[PDB]
Amino acid sequence: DSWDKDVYPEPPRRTPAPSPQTSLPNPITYLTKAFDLLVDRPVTLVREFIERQHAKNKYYYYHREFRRVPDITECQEKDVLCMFEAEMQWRRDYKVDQEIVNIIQERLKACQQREGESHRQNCAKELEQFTQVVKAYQDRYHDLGAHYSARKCLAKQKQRMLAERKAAKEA
Amino acid sequence: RATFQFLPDEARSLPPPKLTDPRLAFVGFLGYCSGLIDNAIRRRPVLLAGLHRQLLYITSFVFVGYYLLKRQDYMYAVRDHDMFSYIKSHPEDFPEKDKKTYGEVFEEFHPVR
Ligand SMILES: CCCCCCCCCCCCCCCCCC(=O)OC[C@H](COP(=O)(O)OCCN)OC(=O)CCCCCCCCCCCCCCCCC
Ligand SMILES: CCCCCCCCCCCCCCCCCC(=O)OC[C@H](COP(=O)(O)OCCN)OC(=O)CCCCCCCCCCCCCCCCC
Ligand SMILES: N=C(N)NC(=N)NCCc1ccc(I)c(Cl)c1
Repeated sequence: DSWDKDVYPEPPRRTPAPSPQTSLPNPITYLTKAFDLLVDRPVTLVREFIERQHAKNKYYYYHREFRRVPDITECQEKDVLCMFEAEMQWRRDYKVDQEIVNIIQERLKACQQREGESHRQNCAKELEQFTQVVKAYQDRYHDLGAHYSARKCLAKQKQRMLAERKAAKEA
Repeated sequence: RATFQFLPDEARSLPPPKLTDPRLAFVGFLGYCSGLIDNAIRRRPVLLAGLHRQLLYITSFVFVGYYLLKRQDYMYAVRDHDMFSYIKSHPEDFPEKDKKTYGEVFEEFHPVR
């Protein structure tokens, strides 16, 4: 349609059919018909005119593809030329991961509004997915500081890997 | 290398400073400023007075500056020639290291909590 329903899923809509139990006319029914006549139709035609001009001038833009380069683990110590590329790549991935957490947060918030008073039970998958991704993001990037770098990230991972190894040794 | 010589012969194997050298342009500018100050202290029209005098200020500065820049370049070439030849003469004092990657070198992590 406009976005991808996989990335931003919406459960199928279920609308109850009107069941008027009163003889009185419904004010919402006629205001809706007025809104379509007075607002929707003129606004729709104005848009179709604009969509005609765009179809006469069709041009394209692209999503940049970033080749993968060796990460900071493969860089010799103080080799700026290799460090620079690994460092820039790590920075790009840091921004992308930030937007991944935003997507999962957006799903979580959309579910909370959609489900209403039942959100507590009907948004368990969204909450679980959000909890896991925030754990992964925290492990990668939390506590690096303002002057974060791929090096500080790697040093934080190695420290974490060491702790996991020692506990495993206790087992 | 030659005793009490401003520009030894070996300095001729180096390329001379270009006449459009940015450093030389600055020196010429200093000569222009000196010419202006000369008019001002003597209470003459600063920009207009004595264009022959102002020309000679620019020319003398550029002339001297060209040779100073040439000796400057020569002395830095000599410094590197000496430094690299010494490294070659004493390999055991400048040994090539084995370069570890960051995946092997252990660096301690300091959290910013
Ligand atoms: C591409 C050029 C860029 C310019 C860079 C300037 C850098 C500073 C250069 C210092 C040398 C300036 C020339 C020496 C001063 C002589 C000027 C003077 O004494 O009075 C101004 C004079 C006009 O007054 P008058 O005495 O009546 O002479 C009539 C001529 N029209 O003559 C004039 O009409 C004006 C002459 C210039 C006035 C200079 C004013 C003083 C500037 C010093 C401030 C520090 C400079 C900025 C610091 C950063 C350097 C980039
Ligand atoms: C380190 C990097 C930066 C480089 C720095 C370079 C600095 C060194 C360069 C030399 C600096 C001094 C240059 C002064 C230039 C102004 C000379 C001038 O215009 O003189 C005008 C006139 C006298 O000129 P005149 O003697 O007739 O020329 C023949 C010289 N044999 O009559 C006059 O009205 C002159 C009066 C104003 C001058 C002040 C008094 C000094 C007298 C100098 C006499 C002329 C010297 C000729 C300079 C030639 C230098 C190559
Ligand atoms: N520190 C001292 N007493 N002497 C001294 N300047 N040693 C430094 C050696 C040196 C530096 C620049 C150049 I150009 C050159 Cl040819 C030689």
